[PDB]
Amino acid sequence: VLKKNPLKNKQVLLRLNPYAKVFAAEKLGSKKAEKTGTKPAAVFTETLKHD
Amino acid sequence: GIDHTSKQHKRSGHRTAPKSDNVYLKLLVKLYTFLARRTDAPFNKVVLKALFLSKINRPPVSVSRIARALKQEGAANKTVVVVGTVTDDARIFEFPKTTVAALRFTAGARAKIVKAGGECITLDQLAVRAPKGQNTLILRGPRNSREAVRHFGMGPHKGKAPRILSTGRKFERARGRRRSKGFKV
Amino acid sequence: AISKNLPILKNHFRKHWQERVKVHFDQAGKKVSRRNARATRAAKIAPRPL
Amino acid sequence: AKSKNHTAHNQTRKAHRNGIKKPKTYKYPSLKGVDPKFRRNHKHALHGTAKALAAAKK
Amino acid sequence: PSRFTKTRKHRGHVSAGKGRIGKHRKHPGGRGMAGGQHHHRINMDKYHPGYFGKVGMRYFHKQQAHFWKPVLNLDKLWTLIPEDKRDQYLKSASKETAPVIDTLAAGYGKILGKGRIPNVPVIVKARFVSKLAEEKIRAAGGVVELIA
Amino acid sequence: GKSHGYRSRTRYMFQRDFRKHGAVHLSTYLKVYKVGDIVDIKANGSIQKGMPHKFYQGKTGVVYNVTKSSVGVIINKMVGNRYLEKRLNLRVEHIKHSKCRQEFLERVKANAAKRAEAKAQGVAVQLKRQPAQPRESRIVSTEGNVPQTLAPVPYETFI
Amino acid sequence: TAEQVAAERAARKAANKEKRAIILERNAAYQKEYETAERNIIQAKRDAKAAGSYYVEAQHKLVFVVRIKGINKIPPKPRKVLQLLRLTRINSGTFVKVTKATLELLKLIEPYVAYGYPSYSTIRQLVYKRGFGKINKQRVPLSDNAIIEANLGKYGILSIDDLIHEIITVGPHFKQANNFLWPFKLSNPSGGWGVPRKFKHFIQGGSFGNREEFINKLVKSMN
RNA sequence: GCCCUGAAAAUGGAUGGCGCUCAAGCGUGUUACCUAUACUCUACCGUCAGGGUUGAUAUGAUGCCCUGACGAGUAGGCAGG
RNA sequence: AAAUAUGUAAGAAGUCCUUGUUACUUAAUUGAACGUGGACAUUUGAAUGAAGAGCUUUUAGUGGGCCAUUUUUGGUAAGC
RNA sequence: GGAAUACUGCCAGCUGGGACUGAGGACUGCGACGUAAGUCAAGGAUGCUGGCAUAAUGGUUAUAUGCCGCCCGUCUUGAAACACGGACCAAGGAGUCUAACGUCUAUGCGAGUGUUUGGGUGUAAAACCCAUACGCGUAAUGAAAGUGAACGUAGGUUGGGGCCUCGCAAGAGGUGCACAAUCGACCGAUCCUGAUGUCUUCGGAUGGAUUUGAGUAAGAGCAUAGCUGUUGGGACCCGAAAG
Repeated sequence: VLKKNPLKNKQVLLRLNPYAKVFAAEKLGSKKAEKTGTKPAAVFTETLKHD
Repeated sequence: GIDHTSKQHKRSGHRTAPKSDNVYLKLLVKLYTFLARRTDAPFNKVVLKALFLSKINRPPVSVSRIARALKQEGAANKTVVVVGTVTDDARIFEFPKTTVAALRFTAGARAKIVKAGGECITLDQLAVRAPKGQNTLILRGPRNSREAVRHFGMGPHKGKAPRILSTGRKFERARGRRRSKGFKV
Repeated sequence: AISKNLPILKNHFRKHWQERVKVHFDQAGKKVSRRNARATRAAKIAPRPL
Repeated sequence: AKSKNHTAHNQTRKAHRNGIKKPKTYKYPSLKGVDPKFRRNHKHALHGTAKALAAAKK
Repeated sequence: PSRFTKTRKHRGHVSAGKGRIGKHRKHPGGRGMAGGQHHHRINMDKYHPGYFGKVGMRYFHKQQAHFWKPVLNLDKLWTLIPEDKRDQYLKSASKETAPVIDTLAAGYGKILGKGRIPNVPVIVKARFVSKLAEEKIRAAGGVVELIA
Repeated sequence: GKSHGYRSRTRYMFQRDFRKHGAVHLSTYLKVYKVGDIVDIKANGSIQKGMPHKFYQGKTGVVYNVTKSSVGVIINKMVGNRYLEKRLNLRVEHIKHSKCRQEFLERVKANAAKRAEAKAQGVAVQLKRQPAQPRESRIVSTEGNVPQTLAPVPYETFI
Repeated sequence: TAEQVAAERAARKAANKEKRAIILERNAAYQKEYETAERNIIQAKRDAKAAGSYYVEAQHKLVFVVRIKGINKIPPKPRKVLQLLRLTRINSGTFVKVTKATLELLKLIEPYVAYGYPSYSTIRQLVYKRGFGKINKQRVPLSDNAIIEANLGKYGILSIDDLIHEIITVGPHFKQANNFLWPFKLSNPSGGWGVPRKFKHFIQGGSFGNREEFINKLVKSMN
């Protein structure tokens, strides 16, 4: 009788799609990336800064 | 605004009830719109609609027409339905038995069927015997046999019939109707 | 004028026809007369048969 | 008193309200204009296949 | 009845149902069948091909029903026999007591041979018959006796 | 007054191509046309007989009849708000099979063989043409390819 | 009859808990499948940069398209294309699968539309907040996963996130999944079009055509 | 480029008016703000469509009820009053 | 020799295998039409859409038009 | 070399202020939080408190104030027009009836149908009743003399609703009326063929054909009625110069 919108009202957020629970609980809307070192070749930064 | 692609508030060009005021037809309808709703049987959906039909779309089914249809194989003992009125035909001689359910029977046709040991039935009576329309042969009369339709499509070389009131020579038979009088149709 | 796919009619009323209309309102009356006339005849025709 | 002589203005609009559809097609089309001697012999050809066919029904 | 009529509906709209540009005037195009050969010919050719000109012979003082000759087909025929007696002869089917049908008496004037009759001898009196009609009668053990 | 003869406006249309005048080669006459064939109409100006009308130039219809020296063609023609059917009796010099029907049957035979090979190894088919697609990722390398960089050019007059 | 009710009821009480678990598990996989693929494109570029080369992304397979023009005085050809794309009312908008056959469509329709490449965030909120299905003509709000399963179930898809999944990954039943979705009725952009005049090109400093990755900022402010 | 000359008409007068000179003028850029019968959500009127329901079951079966979409209009057609 | 416009095709009324009718046709059961029987339906032969498709009868008003971008002809030009 | 920050983007991260709405009316659905009994913001507002009586409130009306609003009717591409008519009010004031018709619809009967010229009868222009005719229909075609509708389950082919069979179903097979396309047969016209015969010119069997018909091929019509449409009528109402 009255559309309720999942993006407010967590009750209809959970009816549609559970997991939102675990999503919220385990955070992972954030979640930090894995770190790496990979530095770019010289030919890259050479042309990057070329006239 | 909506860039409409379809005529708005168009109605299906389809009858919804009969145009009749026949209290009895109105009950025959009321009957079969119950059957047509609460049974997954095609036959009822056909009969229901058929009741709405005007007289022209209810051309008479003939006795000989039923006799012939009953010569189909596997058909001999089916009960034939004619949402409309059956008329007698002196041209058949041997008429079989069976049962014919229809809206009205003519005197001659009612006799016909009965004499040959058959039986005449109404639609509501047909309903009780066959709620799901079992073992039935729905028949329909020839629509384009109407005299009105002879004049349909009247145009040059269309081979149809002129709305004329008084046929004969001297009546629309000279110029345009033969090579020797101008041209031909 | 001529138009549409209709039958060519011939309705002869181009001639003052409204002066010579005959309507039989006396269909009823003239029948009664015709009967009265019959009985009153048969009377004075003694027992002869009309 | 001169006047507008000709135009095709509005004419496609009108033509496109119920217009164009396509052509009216069928299996077994009109043998209007097909070679007379062929039709003539197609007749016999057809008549025979029927004969031969119902022959296998006795 | 007027109460059901469209003019009742038009009251208060100007000009009735007759338009503003074109008006409802007094015989545009002329009365009756004016200019069938001129400004109305596209109607007259189509809708009424054949209208103008002459065809065939004239007949002075043609007397209708010098040609009175109503047709009756084998298709029916058995209808002319009183329905009661009809069974009796169908079942008997003899050649020494086959029913007689005076067609001229039934108001007819020629028997045509459209249709089928059973195989049951009939004596058919009729002025005029089609070759086939006779043939189908003869074939069921009946005869045609010409009358007048 | 205005002029609307049968071959009006066709000065260039029914004209031969540069240095392809003269006699028609024999190929044209060795072609065989069957009913249901799809032909392109294209008039030859040197063949004055069995000649298509100018409307039908560049139009393509179906064969409905074969005759001593002509094919009958059905062309669907727009007049008013409806298409009407037209039956043309064209001589053979004015006619040619449609290459794209001849591609189509070839694709039909191929779709058959692929289908056979597909079930003869019981696997899936997939025969419908798919349109050109976006492009998957690539990794272009820079070895012997260190990007020449460009700039717009100044204006100059050369008269 | 007083016993056979609890029989029928617990039979769907069971099955619904079950359908719920399948969804959870599916949903979880998607998060992952996305989490990976995107991390992949990242390092793919970093690697390629290290190797002295260049990673170039796959061309987008998806656009979201919004009608930004009204209905008056549109030429007949684009008018047809705006309709075949179900964009027959200003600010309505749909998803298009990018192939050459549909690209030439957008080319035509271009002065009347704004479009680009939608994010997962933009698609997710569009389907959630404004997702409606077409069921017997009618425009039904996607208020319970049963509605989607009941209709797009025959192709997998028994959830709203299966719906979303099939959209953003394009894939096997995009056609019918998309067509399920009624055209999205957006409002005007809250905050405005950020340009004085819309009916130039985005490149010419105002709306319509391909704004690529910028379609999300617009559509979010219209959603 | 902007500005000046070239630049003459009849009642008294018109960047719409006032008035405006690092503009309230000309070129360009960036934000914010004002506002349509359009767009978004919602109530109600109506029109169209799809569907449920007289199984014993008081007063509307051409009825009650559910759902979706739609609404400009001369000449003109039909409908319900 | 463009651009824009413009024809047709993208299969079930289809494909193959076998061999039937005929007075047409071939030197010829050779063709040509049209068939019986057998085999092929998951993407059955590109995309998007379809707010249902198909069809029949009948009748109104109208048959002075004008305007804008572009293409254009007459005219020095025109609110021609 | 180790960072920070900007820019951009994501979070099913948290939260403050303001606004408009509260349709619906037992339960039924999908869920959420709980070990739990239970509880909930989960298929549309409730709780608490206060205010109003010669009153709160709302309706109408007059006036004022802000913004807005040219005279209708008409012909016209274009009217507020420096286009026409209209000073004002009451009453009157224009698509009718009829003869014959098209289509559509209702109804009666149906291979028929139509009592009402007339007769019978009467509680007297009514109602009730009826014999013979006649009309339209059930035969067409041809200028006419004339002739006149089954090779076949009233044919074959392709679609065909409904029904029947098998299958749990999806399906498959059978039957297939109406209607549609196409091939065929029949009747008449036209042009051929010209058997058996005959009183030697009568007769016309049989087989035909890119010809032709408002035909045949298990009838649909007749009648009363209604709206719209057609023609003749003063003919929607008012109007000449004339004869």
